[PDB]
This record gives sequence, C-alpha cells and structure tokens, in this order.
Amino acid sequence: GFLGAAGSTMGAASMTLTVQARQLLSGIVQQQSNLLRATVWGIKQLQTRVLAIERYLKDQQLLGLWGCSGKLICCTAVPWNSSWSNKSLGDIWDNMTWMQWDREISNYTNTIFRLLEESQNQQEKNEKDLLALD
Amino acid sequence: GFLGAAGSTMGAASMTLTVQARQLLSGIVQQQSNLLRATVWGIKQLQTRVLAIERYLKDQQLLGLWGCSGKLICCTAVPWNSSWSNKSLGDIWDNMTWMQWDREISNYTNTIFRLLEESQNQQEKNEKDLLALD
Amino acid sequence: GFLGAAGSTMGAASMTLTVQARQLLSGIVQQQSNLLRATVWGIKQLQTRVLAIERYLKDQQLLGLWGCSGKLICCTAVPWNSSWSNKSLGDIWDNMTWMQWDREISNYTNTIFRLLEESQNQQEKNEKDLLALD
Amino acid sequence: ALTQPRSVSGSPGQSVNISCTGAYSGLGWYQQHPGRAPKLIIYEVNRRPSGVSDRFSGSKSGNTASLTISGLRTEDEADYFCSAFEYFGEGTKLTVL
Amino acid sequence: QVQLVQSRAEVKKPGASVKVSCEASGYNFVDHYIHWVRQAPGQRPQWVGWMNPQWGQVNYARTFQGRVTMTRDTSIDTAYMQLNRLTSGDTAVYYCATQVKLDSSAGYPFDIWGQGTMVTV
Amino acid sequence: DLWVTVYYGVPVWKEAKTTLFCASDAKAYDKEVRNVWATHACVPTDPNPQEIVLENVTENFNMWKNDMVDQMHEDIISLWDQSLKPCVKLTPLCVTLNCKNVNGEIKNCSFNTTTELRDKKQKVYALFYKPDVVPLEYILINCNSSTITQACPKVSFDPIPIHYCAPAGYAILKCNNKTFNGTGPCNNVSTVQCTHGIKPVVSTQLLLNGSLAEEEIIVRSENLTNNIKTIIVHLNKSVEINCTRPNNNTRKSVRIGPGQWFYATGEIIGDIREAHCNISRETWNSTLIQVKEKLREHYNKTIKFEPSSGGDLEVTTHSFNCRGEFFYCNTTKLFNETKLNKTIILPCRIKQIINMWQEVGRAMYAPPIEGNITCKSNITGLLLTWDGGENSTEGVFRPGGGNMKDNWRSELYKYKVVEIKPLGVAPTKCKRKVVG
Ligand SMILES: *[C@@H]1O[C@H](CO)[C@@H](O[C@@H]2O[C@H](CO)[C@@H](O[C@@H]3O[C@H](CO[C@H]4O[C@H](CO)[C@@H](O)[C@H](O)[C@@H]4O)[C@@H](O)[C@H](O[C@H]4O[C@H](CO)[C@@H](O)[C@H](O)[C@@H]4O)[C@@H]3O)[C@H](O)[C@H]2NC(C)=O)[C@H](O)[C@H]1NC(C)=O
Ligand SMILES: *[C@@H]1O[C@H](CO)[C@@H](O[C@@H]2O[C@H](CO)[C@@H](O)[C@H](O)[C@H]2NC(C)=O)[C@H](O)[C@H]1NC(C)=O
Ligand SMILES: *[C@@H]1O[C@H](CO)[C@@H](O[C@@H]2O[C@H](CO)[C@@H](O)[C@H](O)[C@H]2NC(C)=O)[C@H](O)[C@H]1NC(C)=O
Ligand SMILES: *[C@@H]1O[C@H](CO)[C@@H](O[C@@H]2O[C@H](CO)[C@@H](O)[C@H](O)[C@H]2NC(C)=O)[C@H](O)[C@H]1NC(C)=O
Ligand SMILES: *[C@@H]1O[C@H](CO)[C@@H](O[C@@H]2O[C@H](CO)[C@@H](O)[C@H](O)[C@H]2NC(C)=O)[C@H](O)[C@H]1NC(C)=O
Ligand SMILES: *[C@@H]1O[C@H](CO)[C@@H](O[C@@H]2O[C@H](CO)[C@@H](O)[C@H](O)[C@H]2NC(C)=O)[C@H](O)[C@H]1NC(C)=O
Ligand SMILES: *[C@@H]1O[C@H](CO)[C@@H](O[C@@H]2O[C@H](CO)[C@@H](O)[C@H](O)[C@H]2NC(C)=O)[C@H](O)[C@H]1NC(C)=O
Ligand SMILES: *[C@@H]1O[C@H](CO)[C@@H](O)[C@H](O)[C@H]1NC(C)=O
Ligand SMILES: *[C@@H]1O[C@H](CO)[C@@H](O)[C@H](O)[C@H]1NC(C)=O
Ligand SMILES: *[C@@H]1O[C@H](CO)[C@@H](O)[C@H](O)[C@H]1NC(C)=O
Ligand SMILES: *[C@@H]1O[C@H](CO)[C@@H](O)[C@H](O)[C@H]1NC(C)=O
Ligand SMILES: *[C@@H]1O[C@H](CO)[C@@H](O)[C@H](O)[C@H]1NC(C)=O
Ligand SMILES: *[C@@H]1O[C@H](CO)[C@@H](O)[C@H](O)[C@H]1NC(C)=O
Ligand SMILES: *[C@@H]1O[C@H](CO)[C@@H](O)[C@H](O)[C@H]1NC(C)=O
Repeated sequence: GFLGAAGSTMGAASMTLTVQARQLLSGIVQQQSNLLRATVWGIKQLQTRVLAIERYLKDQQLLGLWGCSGKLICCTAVPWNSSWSNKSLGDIWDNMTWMQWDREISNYTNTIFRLLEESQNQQEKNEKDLLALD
Repeated sequence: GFLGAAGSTMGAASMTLTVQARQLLSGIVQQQSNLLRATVWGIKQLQTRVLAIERYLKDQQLLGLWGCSGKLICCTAVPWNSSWSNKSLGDIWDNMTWMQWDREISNYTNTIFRLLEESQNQQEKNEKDLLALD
Repeated sequence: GFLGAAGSTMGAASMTLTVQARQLLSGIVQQQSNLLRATVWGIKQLQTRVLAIERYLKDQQLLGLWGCSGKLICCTAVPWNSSWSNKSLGDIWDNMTWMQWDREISNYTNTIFRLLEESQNQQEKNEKDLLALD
Repeated sequence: ALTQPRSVSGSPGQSVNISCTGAYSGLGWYQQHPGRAPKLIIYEVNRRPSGVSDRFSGSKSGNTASLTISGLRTEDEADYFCSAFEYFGEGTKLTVL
Repeated sequence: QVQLVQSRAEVKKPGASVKVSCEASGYNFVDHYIHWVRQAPGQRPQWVGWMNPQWGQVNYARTFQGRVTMTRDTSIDTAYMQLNRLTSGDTAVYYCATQVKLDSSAGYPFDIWGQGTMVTV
Repeated sequence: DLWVTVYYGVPVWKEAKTTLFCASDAKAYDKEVRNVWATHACVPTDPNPQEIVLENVTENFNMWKNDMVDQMHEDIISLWDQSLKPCVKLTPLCVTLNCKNVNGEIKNCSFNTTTELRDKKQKVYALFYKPDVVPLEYILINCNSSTITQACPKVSFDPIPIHYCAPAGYAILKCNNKTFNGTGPCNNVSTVQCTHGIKPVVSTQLLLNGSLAEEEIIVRSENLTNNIKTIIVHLNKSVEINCTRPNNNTRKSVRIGPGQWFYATGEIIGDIREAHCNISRETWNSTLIQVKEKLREHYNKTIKFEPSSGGDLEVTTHSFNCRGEFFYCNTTKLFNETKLNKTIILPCRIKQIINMWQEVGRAMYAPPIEGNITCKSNITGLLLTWDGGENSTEGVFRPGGGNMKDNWRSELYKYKVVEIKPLGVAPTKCKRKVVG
C-alpha cells in the first residue's frame, strides 16, 4: 500500500513506486465535491483540492524539464560528482532506506536539479535538433 | 465535433479522438475568471473549474502510469484474457459502438487497469533499467 | 532569468527556454495557501492559482495532442505552406526576435494549430497502429 | 372496479393466497390489524418496504394481483386490502384453523 | 419520529361540521403530501383527497366536492380536514396518510398512517 | 494476438450529474445594478453555440429524475435571497396601521415610523392593497411570522435568457424528437455546448414566456393515470395576453432610516380601475380544442374543466410578475366550458407583500411602479392536475401550480447532463515493441 515500503531497502522499494504515485492526486474516487446535499468545511476543502494539484503538477513539470515526463524511472547522462556522496553501489541500494538517503544529500539537491535541466535536456535538445537537420 | 462519433463504428470513431481530447479542459477560450466585472455564480463556477482539472489530471495520470502519457493510442504487451470478452476482431471494431462496449466489461476494468500498471510498465521499467546497465 | 532573452535573436533565446518554462506554474515555492495564519485577499489568491493551473494545462495539452508532451523542442512532418510567411531561414533565426514573428503570423496560427493535430499526430498514430500490427 | 374475495382458508405452514383484479391492480397491499390503522406490507406489487417480515411477498400477473404469504402465524389474523392508486378493494379476512 | 398523530374521536349531529386535524412531527412536513382516506366499518375504504402543505392545492372526489375543505397550519406542522353538510351516511374512521419512508416517488401507495379518528354521525 | 489498446478520447458517457453554470447572452447593457438572475457575475455565453447533431444512437431520458431542475430551482432561490440581502428591511413598518377605505381594493393606511433620528417620530400615510393587510387597527400580512425586506428599486425582475452550461469534461444531451414524451428513449439526440434561452419566470397554472412546440401539443406527466403529479400541457401555438394595471399610481418615499428608504404607494389620481388581462377569445377557443384532442388520446370519453378548488391565494389565481408588480389573475373564466374583439377579461388583484417559494424567511415587498403598467404574457404551456377517484364517464383537470420545479421542467425536458469518460480499453492486433 501507500508508503508501505518506507522502511524497506531501496531495491525492494523501487519495485512498488506506482502505489505511491497514484495517491498524490486522487482525490476524485473519494469525492467530487460532494453534491449530494447541496461553511468552514467548504472553503477548507477547496483549498486542499487546489493544493494537491499544485504539488502534483510541479513534479510532472520537473520530470518534464528533465525529459522524463512519461516514465517513473529514467536514466540520464549527467555524471555523479563524488562531492555529493562518497558511498558505493552496494552501500546504497541494498543496505539503506530512502528516508536516510534524503537526509544526507538534501543540502546540494538544488544544484543537482540544476544539473538535470541544464547539463542534459538543454544540451540534448539542441544536439537533437542539429542531428535531425539532415 | 465533440462526441460526434458516439454512434459510429469503432473504426470510424477512432479517427477523430482528438476532438474529444481538446474539449475536456477548455475552459480558457470561454473565460478566464472573468476579470471584467470585479455571488452564488462565483462559488459555483470555481468548484467546476477545480473539478475539470482534477478529473482531467486523473486520466493523464493513468496514461502516465501505463507509459502512454504522450500518446492518444498506445499498444501494450499485456495479453487479453478471454474471460473478459469472447468477441473477435471483426465482431468488435466494424460492427459495434463504444457505448455498448463499456457496458459489458465494466465489471473487471479495475482489474484490467491493475494489469496495465503492474504487468507492463512496472515490469518494463525494471527490465529497461537492467537493459541500459551496459 | 525569466523572459530575459525577449529582445535577443531567436537562436540565442532558444537556448534558455527552460527558464521561462519553470515559472508558469510555481507557485508553490512562494506559497502553499499559506497555512501560517489560519478576506478579499483569500478569494483573490485562490482564483489566481486555479487560473495558473488551467492555462498551463492547456499548453501541455496542446503539446500532448501534437505528440510533443515530454519535449520542449519537437520537429514534425507537416510542411510549411509559404502563404503563412515568405521569409527564409537566415532572415528569421539570426536577425529577428520572437516578438515580431508572433505579430505577423498570429492570423493563421489557428489553422496551423489545426494542422499540427490533424496532419501528423492523427495520421502518425493510425499509421503506427498499422505498423506494429506485424 | 377493484375487487377481491372476502375469506380464503389457511393453516400454519400453508400459504394464504388472494386474488385482486382490476385496472393497475395491486399497487399496494395493507394489513389492517383490528383496532388500529393499516400498514403497508408491499408496494409496486412486488417490492418490500422496511419494517415488515421476509415472508410477506407478492406476485404480479396481467390483471390479477396475487399476494402470497408463506408460514402463517396466529398473530397475522387481520384484514387485507388491495389498492390501485386512489381506488381500494373490498377486503379479505384471514382464516387460520 | 416520522409519525402522524390525529385528534380525538368526534360524534356530531347531521348538518354540523367536524374538524379532523393531523399534526406531523419528526420529518419534513412541507415536502410530503398529506392524503386523507376514509374507511366505513363494514365497507371498502374510500379515498377523500390529498393536500400538499406548500400552498395547499387541495384535490377532491365528487362524492365530497363542495362538502370538505382542507386547510393547514405549516408553522405548527398541522394538517386539517373539515367536513360540511354531514349526513347519515358519513360515518367512518378518518385516516391521514403520507409517503415518506419509501423509494417510490409515484405518490402511491401509503406507508405512514395516523392513530385514527372514528367519526359517527 | 489480442493485447489491450487504450484509447484516450473515446465517445462514451455515463449518467452522472455535476454543477451547472450560468452563461447569459452578450448583453452587458446594465447601467445600473440590475438583473437579479444574472446578478453581478454571470459570464457571457458563446456567440456561436456549437450545436452538434448526433445520429446512430438512441439514449433514454427522464425529465422527472433530472437533476438540472433541482439545481436550477436551488439557484433561483439562492439568487432571490442574495439580491434581497443588501436591500432595505421593513422591520420598523410592523406597527398598528390606521387604515380607511378609498371608496375598491386599496386601503389608505397611516402608520407610525421612526425617522433617521432615533427619538423623533413621524406620522405618514400610504396606500396598501387589501390582501397585504390582515386585521388585528391593522398590520401587515406577515409581520408576526418573519421579517420583510423590500425589493431594491434599482434592480429589475425582468427574466433575461440564461443558459445553464455544464463545465469542461461534461456534456448536455438535447433530444430532438418533435413529439417527445419525456420519460423514454429519444431516437434523435444532439450534444450541445449548453442550453437555449431560458427565461426564469415565476408563474402558476400558466407557463409564461417559454419554448413552443413544433408539430403539435404534447401532454406531459409522470404517469398521466396517476392523479398526484401535475400534467404539463406544452402548447404548440402561443396565445396573446395584454395584462395591465390601468390606474395611475404615484410612488411616495417614506423616510424610515439612514439610507433605508421605504417606497410606498402615494396618492392615486385618475380612475380607480381593476387590473385585467385579455387572453383573446378566438385563439384560446382553438387552443382548448387542440388540448382536448391530445387529452382524448390518453382517455376514451369526454373531459371537462373546472377552476381550482382551494389552497393559498397564489395558486388559486394565476400569479406572475408584470413590470415589477405581482399579479393574481382569476382564471375561472378560462377553464369554465365542459368539452369532450370580444375578449375574455380576467380580474387581477395586485399584492405587494409577496412570500415566494413559501420558505420561512424573507418575504419581499415589491415597491410600486410610477404610472401605468403593461406587459406581454405569452403562454407556452399549462399546468393541470387530474381529479380523484371517479366514474369513467368524465374527468376533470383542475389547474394548479405545485412546486416550482414544474416550471423549469417545461424548459429542461430536452436536456440531460452526462459525464465524459475519455478512457477506454478495447483489444486490437497491435503490440508495442518488446523490451528484449
Ligand atoms: C414576457 O416577455 C415579454 C416580452 O415579449 C415581456 O414584456 C416586456 O417586459 C419588459 C419588462 O417588463 C418591458 O420592458 C420595459 O418597458 C418599460 C416601458 O417601455 C416604454 O417606456 C420606455 C421609457 O419611456 C420607452 O423607452 C419604451 O420604448 C416604451 O415606450 C420601460 O420603462 C422599462 O425600462 C426599464 O429600464 C429603464 C432603463 O434603466 C428604466 O428607466 C425603467 O424605469 C425600467 O426599469 C423596460 O424596458 C417591455 O416593454 C415588455 N414588452 C415588450 C414587447 O418587450 C413580459 O414582461 C414577460 N412576462 C413575464 C411574466 O416574464
Ligand atoms: C398461492 O401460492 C402458490 C404459489 O404462488 C400458488 O401456486 C401457483 O400460483 C399461481 C398464481 O398465484 C397460479 O397461477 C398457479 O396455478 C399456482 N399453482 C399451483 C400448483 O397451485 C397457489 O395457487 C396458492 N397456494 C395455495 C392455495 O396453497
Ligand atoms: C405508472 O406507474 C405504475 C406503477 O406505479 C406502472 O405500472 C407498471 O407498468 C409496468 C410496465 O410499464 C408493468 O410491467 C407493471 O406490471 C405495472 N404495475 C406495477 C405495479 O408495477 C405504469 O406503467 C406507470 N404508467 C406509465 C404510463 O408508465
Ligand atoms: C435530428 O435533430 C436535429 C436537430 O433538431 C436536426 O437537425 C436540424 O434540423 C433541420 C431539419 O433537418 C435542419 O434544417 C437543420 O439545419 C438541422 N441543423 C443542423 C445544424 O444541421 C436533424 O435533421 C434531425 N434528424 C432526424 C433524422 O430527425
Ligand atoms: C389618505 O389619508 C391621508 C391622511 O393624512 C390624507 O392626507 C391628507 O389629506 C387631507 C385631505 O383630507 C389633505 O388636506 C392633506 O394635505 C393630506 N396630507 C398629506 C401629507 O398628503 C390623504 O390625502 C389620503 N389619501 C387618499 C387617496 O385618500
Ligand atoms: C394584445 O396587444 C397586441 C398589441 O399590443 C394586439 O396585437 C395587435 O393588434 C392590432 C389590432 O388590434 C394589429 O393591428 C396589430 O398588427 C397586432 N400586433 C400583433 C403583434 O399581433 C392584440 O390584438 C392584443 N390582444 C388582445 C386580446 O387584446
Ligand atoms: C373567479 O371568478 C368567478 C366568477 O367569475 C368567481 O366564482 C363565483 O363568482 C360569483 C360572482 O359572480 C360569486 O357570487 C360566487 O361566490 C363565486 N363562487 C362560486 C363557487 O360560484 C370566483 O369566486 C372568482 N375567484 C375568486 C378567488 O374570487
Ligand atoms: C449511421 O448508420 C448508417 C446506417 O447503417 C451508417 O451507414 C452510417 O455510417 C452511420 N453513421 C453516420 C455518421 O451516419
Ligand atoms: C403615533 O404616535 C402618536 C404620538 O406620537 C400617537 O398619538 C398615535 O396613537 C400613534 N399611532 C397611530 C397614529 O397609529
Ligand atoms: C400572525 O397573525 C395572523 C393575523 O390573523 C394570525 O392569524 C396568525 O396566527 C399569526 N401567527 C402566529 C404564529 O401567531
Ligand atoms: C412516453 O412515450 C414513450 C413512447 O415510446 C413510451 O415508451 C413511454 O412509456 C411513455 N411514458 C409515459 C410516462 O407515458
Ligand atoms: C369555439 O369553437 C367552437 C367549435 O370550433 C364553436 O362552436 C364556438 O362558437 C367557438 N367560440 C367562439 C367564441 O368563437
Ligand atoms: C364560462 O365563463 C365565461 C366567462 O365569461 C362565460 O362567457 C361563459 O358563458 C361561461 N360558460 C358556461 C357554460 O358557464
Ligand atoms: C410571444 O408570442 C409571439 C406569437 O405571436 C411570438 O412571436 C413572440 O416571440 C413571443 N415572445 C417571446 C418573448 O417569446
């Protein structure tokens, strides 16, 4: 279920990422307004509904600017600068949970997010335009 | 026009699916708030605008989790279990309309929707991650 | 920065399109509701956030119906009919700004936008369905 | 013009079964306990309202409404009325030996 | 709750007028129609008319037309039925009927009945 | 093989109801705070409505289970309370009125009101109609039940055509059968952007200013043979009525508070004359005959008419609004003959203290209109109720306007709100490129 693998290893958790993906917006299975009756609750509810779209659309927007809109897992060609983390493959994916990973690299994630938009998708598209020119 | 091919055969209707896709959200040609006046109609209008986005974003989310975000027609590799429907190709696409199709398989569509997210896009991405490792 | 290259040549401006793309929705770095206080400003604010979603979702919808959802730059196979503009390649990308272009072709953009959805993505998908049949 | 018989026989374990002919016959059936107001037992010839036992049921025909009660008891001795919109039937008294 | 309570039983003289009230409590009195139906002790029950408490909109059979007037007091949720020109053949028990706890919007049949008002004249 | 293939934008719908939306015509000629149905912020509609005719399909309709008439009736009530919210309260007017007659139907009442000063008291006179005053030496009719908020003289009660429009993601299905029963399938349906011009009139027994029929008169009810629901006799042709208030009334402004101004009826000059309406005689004579032909199709014998037996004054008469004044026209002269320019003249009495919708709360006071009043009733329907349990030789259809949703059902019978589900799964011979 939702956030079920929060304490599991990254390899086990990476298989059920679709479950956490469904629940950020819906939303509309649980209610539509609800117009079966027709107040403090009405204003509060609407601001929740607007906010759930604001957070969801930011993530698809960020995934969009990294050229990863359609996919939940995408690989890139920006290399991993070692100053961010010194840990190896086996020390990360089979021994650590996602909770403890976010705690250590959160300081420099912003310029990593800057590397994802500049280094690849802004270079790849200019190169891909020059590639399909012929 | 919008919903024009609702009584036509599936082959004829499948050519003009863009028309129904356009009008699901807009929306913004008819109004923006409107800020030309600056009431019961204001609260009523706003709750409809939120609902129109919220329902629209559910379908692109479902298409996203099936790896079909960018496309209106996508093919998969989940096989069609015969218990859902026993009809053949010529008995479906050139003799029946979409309205009568939704009526008969609606019981198991949720389990089918479970197959689209688990069987392919959750398996394809793990395999595709394991494929681009080399 | 945002809209920084509005007076530069199209070639120079086309490299930093990600900057203008980020700012149509966010949005959520500046505020979320805000739930730190708990009025005329509250109703005014909410109508801005709804409007910011709805216009933004139009552009990804239009890009979606042109099969360009994930990309900021996409090439097509609808040819450019000369009645729209008679200018050449060097008279457009290295001597003119995006501003003066929008003023001159805005009259027929709607039937161009009709060509992007019909001529390619509605034909390409039917052909691509007929192509993966074997 | 909505008619029904006056007395039909019955026994505990044997079904009591009433005919009711007429135009749009048997829209509702009422069990009038002797002393108080009647109470609806079935509406729309076969549907069952809340607050009545499962053994109360009705069957429809072309023009005759057949109310069938199975598993009689001594407390079910009452007058049964067949109604059609604003019309009403004659009345049928239960007979249990 | 969701019940109909009537007035005491009355016995009058021929020609006189009797008022049979039926107060309603526990539910939306205005939204549901108030029907009135008779039952002679030894005859089939005969239907008088209905009265919805929005504006009153009373309906009558010709066997009671010009003799019965139904009024209401919606502030106290009371539905009335007054008979004029009482004769010898106007003896029955008088029931107020409505339809609340049913899923049928057709207005018939009746499910909630009053306590009863036996009128002998 | 057969692998699923999802299509986005399929033309399939489900029966589901949503929140509608006003969209009035591009007629922002306001110049004053007016149009209590549009109010401030009802948006302009599409100048070119995209009416899209469909074929090839038969979809069922149910005009009595329609949720649009529940949503429209809730809006018109909400517009009624919202427009009266900033208007002038008539709380200090509920005092002992000293009324003397004029001869008539107008009583000359003098009462006692506080001025803008909270200590000084003034004595002013006003003309009040007879059914606006109950005996006590007189008071207003409902000062001991609820408060009275008079209508603001700036706003107008003229019903402009408003289009109820479903939002993005929904659709409105318009049935196009010329002789269309209501409940039952419709062979020729058309999805539209939204509805036609709907006038939100208030009227009992006589549906004024609506949509007309094309082929013939259609008689509409839930069950017909059931006597409990009103019968909507939707007309083919429309009769002509000239209603009037042919007495000269002056508007008197009575000072009752700071900003709160009480506009009463001043001195009447000219002739004391009754308000009347002329519903032809020839067009109505032909109208009732064509109604008889449709009513004889659902029966087998003669059918007669008779006026309303009882109820409140606002259903026994024919109520409507005629240039800001509410009429109550005695329609006994209409449904009199028993069937199987020499005009008929309906005596109409005017009320000012009106309690519309019978909801316990605001009951507005319509301010008088200076000068003569003339309007145009048009009639595109009738409201009839069947009589009780009777002999088969003949039946009576008493007129009657019940809940106001029957007024909207005469114009919202064509439409139906469905939700669009553009996701659809259908198997084909196509399969995507395999990973391995
Ligand atoms: C059913 O539908 C019919 C339409 O077929 C309606 O009949 C019309 O009703 C409207 C509103 O009641 C009438 O419009 C009003 O007419 C008044 C009289 O017009 C004369 O006087 C003016 C001014 O001297 C002249 O310009 C005009 O040519 C006429 O000679 C006007 O006084 C009204 O004006 C309003 O706005 C102005 C501007 O703010 C104010 O100064 C006024 O005080 C007033 O508020 C208004 O225009 C119309 O005349 C009727 N007839 C026709 C043929 O359209 C029925 O009323 C309607 N019935 C129901 C029950 O809905
Ligand atoms: C009443 O109940 C039973 C079951 O409904 C009746 O059986 C049939 O009833 C139908 C209609 O009520 C008749 O058309 C059939 O002819 C009946 N079949 C038989 C074999 O009787 C039955 O008539 C009644 N039961 C009794 C009298 O005990
Ligand atoms: C009026 O309502 C009655 C029931 O309340 C309907 O009568 C039923 O009609 C169906 C077919 O339409 C029959 O199969 C049933 O046997 C009838 N009776 C009952 C008790 O359900 C009647 O059809 C309705 N009138 C119209 C014109 O639809
Ligand atoms: C189905 O109904 C539609 C709508 O009423 C009809 O289309 C319109 O009606 C007349 C008669 O055909 C035409 O002159 C109009 O021009 C039509 N409108 C448009 C936009 O074309 C249609 O004809 C009906 N079809 C059938 C078979 O009854
Ligand atoms: C209604 O009654 C009032 C009582 O004050 C009348 O007002 C006065 O009437 C006398 C005539 O008897 C005049 O001399 C005064 O000038 C009036 N006073 C005011 C302030 O107008 C009023 O005329 C009566 N109206 C009608 C139509 O009878
Ligand atoms: C109601 O009034 C209308 C006009 O206000 C009358 O219609 C006009 O009648 C005159 C002769 O009386 C004709 O010359 C006009 O051509 C008519 N105009 C229209 C638009 O029809 C109508 O006769 C009146 N009806 C009644 C019953 O009084
Ligand atoms: C509507 O008008 C009719 C007649 O035009 C009224 O009916 C009768 O009118 C006569 C006067 O000519 C009275 O003496 C009777 O008492 C009236 N009633 C009956 C039953 O005959 C009718 O009263 C008028 N409607 C209202 C509400 O007053
Ligand atoms: C409607 O039905 C006819 C008759 O079978 C068919 O020829 C036609 O293709 C269908 N669709 C349209 C849009 O006419
Ligand atoms: C109005 O007030 C005066 C004195 O202020 C009093 O004499 C009179 O009885 C009051 N009522 C009326 C005129 O109805
Ligand atoms: C209000 O006053 C009228 C005047 O006769 C009276 O009939 C009615 O009963 C009063 N209402 C209440 C609730 O007392
Ligand atoms: C209305 O007429 C249609 C005609 O086909 C019929 O099917 C339907 O039962 C009718 N409904 C009523 C309530 O009479
Ligand atoms: C009404 O019509 C009938 C027959 O159509 C006729 O006998 C009668 O005289 C007509 N009435 C008037 C006033 O024209
Ligand atoms: C019915 O009333 C009208 C109204 O004036 C009258 O002209 C007519 O003679 C009356 N007819 C009958 C049969 O009462
Ligand atoms: C009133 O009826 C006439 C019929 O002569 C019609 O032409 C006119 O359009 C109607 N008025 C409205 C507002 O519909």
